[PDB]
Amino acid sequence: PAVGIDLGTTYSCVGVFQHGKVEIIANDQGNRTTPSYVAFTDTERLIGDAAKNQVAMNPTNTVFDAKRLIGRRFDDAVVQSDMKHWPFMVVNDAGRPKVQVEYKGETKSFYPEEVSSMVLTKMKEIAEAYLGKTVTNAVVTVPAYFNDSQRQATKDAGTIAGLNVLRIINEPTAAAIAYGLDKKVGAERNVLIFDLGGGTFDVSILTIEDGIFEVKSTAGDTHLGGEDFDNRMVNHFIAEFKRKHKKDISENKRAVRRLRTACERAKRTLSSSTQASIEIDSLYEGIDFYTSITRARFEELNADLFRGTLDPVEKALRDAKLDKSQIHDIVLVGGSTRIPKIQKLLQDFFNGKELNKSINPDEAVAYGAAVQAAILS
Amino acid sequence: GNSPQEEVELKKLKHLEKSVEKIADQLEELNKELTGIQQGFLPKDLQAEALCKLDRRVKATIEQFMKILEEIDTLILPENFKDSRLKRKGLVKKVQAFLAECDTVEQNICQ
Ligand SMILES: Nc1ncnc2c1nc(NCc1ccc3ccccc3n1)n2[C@@H]1O[C@H](CO)[C@@H](O)[C@H]1O
Repeated sequence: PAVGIDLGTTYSCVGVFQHGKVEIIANDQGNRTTPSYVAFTDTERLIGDAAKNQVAMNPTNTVFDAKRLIGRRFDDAVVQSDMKHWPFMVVNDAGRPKVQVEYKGETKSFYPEEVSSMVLTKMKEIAEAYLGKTVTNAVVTVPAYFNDSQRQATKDAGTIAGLNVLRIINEPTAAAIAYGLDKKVGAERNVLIFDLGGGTFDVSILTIEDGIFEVKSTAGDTHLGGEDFDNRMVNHFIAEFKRKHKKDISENKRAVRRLRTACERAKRTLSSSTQASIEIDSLYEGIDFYTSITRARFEELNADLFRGTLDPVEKALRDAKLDKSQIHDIVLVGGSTRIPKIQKLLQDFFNGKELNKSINPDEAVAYGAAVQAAILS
Repeated sequence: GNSPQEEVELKKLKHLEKSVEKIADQLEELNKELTGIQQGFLPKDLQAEALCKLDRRVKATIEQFMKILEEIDTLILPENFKDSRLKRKGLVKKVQAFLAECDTVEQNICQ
């Protein structure tokens, strides 16, 4: 049996092509994606949902974002920048980053691939628990902008986990394969992959000729994703609360967290309905907060950010030396591509062109990885 | 006015009320250990160690209460669902009272 694994920055997903169709595999908690989190405690190692669940209790020994570090030098602009944010310790070990933690009350250091190997071990165990069989062969995906060092460190994470990594493949390629864009007969095709998640935005242009892939260009925005849209809603409701109640909830971390969680959920509701309601009892100083927001209001609050997703697209076309009319296929991946306005801005930018969007955009990378794993098996 | 649908909301709320009791009990267990620990039996360094393990536990209790509030915050109750509305408000206030209790402990130990 062979599996496809989307090893993601914040979440991972595993699929298997069996009985003629890809099955995305649920973890032990029933979830079709698993937090790329690892926690060290007094008694044990936790990976996935259990590790993410206890972040608040144990934030210094709970590791995430290992993908931002894997295969980079300690003095990489990316490692340097991110460190100041992470509550866990990142140590300098002869120019290479290691994460340092307490584990069963003893201090231990791990290389990024060691942490990612623990996430992969979990994804392997997830597939094994479902299939009721040992699972060894995997395809694992990486961003198209990953260099040789990052790709090799990713492969090594797999090997440490006991996987036979059949192939490391680019995320945008796996997404194309999922849609069978390489099965299309004709001449050379230009494919745009538009990948918008909770924190990051990647655009990639590939050419496919005769089932054969090439990466033409990459672009994106490091600081744009669904969290940014939530924040615009948060600020909208904090201002509303001040206007009606003349009280400032912004210094109360628990009130703002309740509001923020409600906003993220209302956002998801606005992708399928044109309005969303919220009722939070006793939000701040005993005051109830009952409110609603329309899809149009949500769109207006994010109008600059949404239109802004077209700049990397233009960038990617310039770098690929292509005209927007020379794009044959557009594929949406990432959970934030479910936003109707984003799909409309993009469908308009390409003068009314259809979008490949029917596969769950959180699962599409794993889905292509699983198809290719069964092919290579 | 009582409607079959309010039964569904009332059942959800009762299940949350039981969860809150489970967490409140963890807080009571925590507090009982705290008194024993502080009652000075261990060397001061080992006492501090024990108080920090307890601090980590009160943080788990706070987070469990926060998760309950987030679940309660997903409910939408019509004005006419008076019983459900009263039970929702009453449960939120209870949880907030228990959070005040956690904060007292949290902000006394393992400073
Ligand atoms: N319909 C949706 N509309 C807008 N954004 C959506 C969305 N679904 C997800 N994500 C999938 C999702 C996220 C939480 C869920 C919680 C309960 C049930 C289903 C859920 N499904 N995202 C955003 O993608 C980023 C990565 O997920 C986050 O910014 C997230 O907001």
